[PDB]
Amino acid sequence: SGFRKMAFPSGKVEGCMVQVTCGTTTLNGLWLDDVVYCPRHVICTSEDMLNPNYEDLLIRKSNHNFLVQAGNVQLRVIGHSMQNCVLKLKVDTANPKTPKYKFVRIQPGQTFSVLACYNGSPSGVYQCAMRPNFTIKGSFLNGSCGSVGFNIDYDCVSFCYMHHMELPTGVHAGTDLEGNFYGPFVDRQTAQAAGTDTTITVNVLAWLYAAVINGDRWFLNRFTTTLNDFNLVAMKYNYEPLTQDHVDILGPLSAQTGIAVLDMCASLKELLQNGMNGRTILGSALLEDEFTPFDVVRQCSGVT
Amino acid sequence: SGFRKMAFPSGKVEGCMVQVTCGTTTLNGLWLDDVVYCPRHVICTSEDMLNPNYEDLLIRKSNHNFLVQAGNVQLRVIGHSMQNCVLKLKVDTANPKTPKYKFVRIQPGQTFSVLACYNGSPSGVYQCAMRPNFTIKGSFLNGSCGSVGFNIDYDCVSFCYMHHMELPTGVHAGTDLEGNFYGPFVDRQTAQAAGTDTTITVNVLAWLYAAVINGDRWFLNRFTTTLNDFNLVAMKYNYEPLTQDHVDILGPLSAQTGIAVLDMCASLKELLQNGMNGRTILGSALLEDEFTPFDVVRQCSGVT
Ligand SMILES: *C(=O)c1cccc2[nH]ccc12
Ligand SMILES: *C(=O)c1cccc2[nH]ccc12
Repeated sequence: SGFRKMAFPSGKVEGCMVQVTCGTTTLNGLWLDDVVYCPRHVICTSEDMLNPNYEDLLIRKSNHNFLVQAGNVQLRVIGHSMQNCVLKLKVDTANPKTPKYKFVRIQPGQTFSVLACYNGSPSGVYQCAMRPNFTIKGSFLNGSCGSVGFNIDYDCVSFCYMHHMELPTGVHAGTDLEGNFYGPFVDRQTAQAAGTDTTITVNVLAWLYAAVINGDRWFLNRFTTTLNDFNLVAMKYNYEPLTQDHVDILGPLSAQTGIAVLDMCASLKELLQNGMNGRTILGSALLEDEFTPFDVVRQCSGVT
Repeated sequence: SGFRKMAFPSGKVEGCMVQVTCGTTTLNGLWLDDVVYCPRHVICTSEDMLNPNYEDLLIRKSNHNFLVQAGNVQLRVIGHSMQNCVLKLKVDTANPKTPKYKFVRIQPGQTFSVLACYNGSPSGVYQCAMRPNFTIKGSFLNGSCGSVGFNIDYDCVSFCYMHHMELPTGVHAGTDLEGNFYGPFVDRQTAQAAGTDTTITVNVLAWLYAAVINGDRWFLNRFTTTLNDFNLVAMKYNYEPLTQDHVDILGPLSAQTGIAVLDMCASLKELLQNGMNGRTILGSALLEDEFTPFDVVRQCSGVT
């Protein structure tokens, strides 16, 4: 028993991290097969970031200008191209540590692990969720750009995120591995305000199921609700509307605990309306929303 | 910016995990050089755990009874010995993935990462603290025994914990890598109640400094306090007494923020006395105590 904000083992990703330098800018790159993926803003100076013309800036760069280092060994760059907001640096050597991998574009509410890196070296790993406003609440300092988000299914690493920037509000924006930003964000230093950060209702419910499975049951009540009634309360508290798809996804957790999804929604409704009254759930004093129903099943069953 | 409960990159430890089976019991082992370390309760049946005589149970076991598997390859056991509550299985092959390592016995209040494993396979990584009552609040299911806790300093892995058991209260107990339990716990299925789980005051203060560094400042007040006055409040709230050693350890954080340690203690005192009033600090609605002052500096500076 016990329930923790758990990240995937980072080893498969650690073997892919490299350092990319272009001019005076150093960030991280992801080396998979004979391609190194990195944010295209590696070609910018802090001054260029105000209004950069990436195509024009890239014309002044040749293969020899991208310095790619894996550990202490230099990789030879034999090609470069820009795909959306990422650069693809073709190198002459396939990464021998390349795991089985996929590039996936995740939906808001889905979780992933981040391997924070600096100078191609890993500093730490933590679990994130893509927020409904397409930002992530990470831990990234200057030099962390190019650090990636991923999920692991047995031996396959699904890369879903690459770090690009911090908004003036302290939240983070990045792209999928095709270089398309999540949300409306652009790789420019301009007024980019994030929209409403709503709570991921289905994840909160999944975490309430995890609480019951791990012994915390004080919040269970004698009530039930309907999807429409619950959603009226969810609207009031800036929670995402719960759908029948969400109810269906919570089916296995409902089956394991014997608590019907709508009964758990009524517990959640009372928790939103009355608060925790100084109590905690799974060591938290707020309703946690960065565990998907898949994460709860995975952690509660011990999938490796 | 941004502050997360971050674990160390787990790759160096992933390469050390193996599966150990003895009879019908399968748990994890740690393969370092030509020795595999695992909990001695691998030789027990669930029935033996009530009152096990480990020396007598071990007499009935030979080298060929300990099945050690690294991935899908079988390791040959050429010796076995019991050191305290761990078994040391000498194998004929040195682990080629052995990192630079140390075995350290940590003090209560210190943090470490845990690589949860099942059948020698990693499932996830999370950050823990050794509680003042010598338990850890982990996420461990049956089969996770032998999963280890560690810290990393550049290329050296300092192993500090090996998982052995869950107390009837849902908290976890384990040993250092010499097989000595943290706290008064024994590898027996008996009434083992944990003592008072006090809050790690110096860690809470370090996390308050992290909050100020990352933009959350609402809790800063116009007050100061003394070590003795603060400790009277800390006693009342089951917080560990703050010492001058703790103040000294917070020196670099005090210097970086310009907030004197005792002024931060006065903010903490007001937070204990008045609560959060429905507000949050670094996305938490309670005072976080599983970040040491070293963790805060490390994460805020980006050490790899
Ligand atoms: C990313 O790593 C990044 C973003 C902004 C500024 C900066 N300087 C160096 C690297 C960066
Ligand atoms: C540890 O992994 C462990 C503890 C208690 C019970 C159990 N059965 C198999 C393995 C275990």
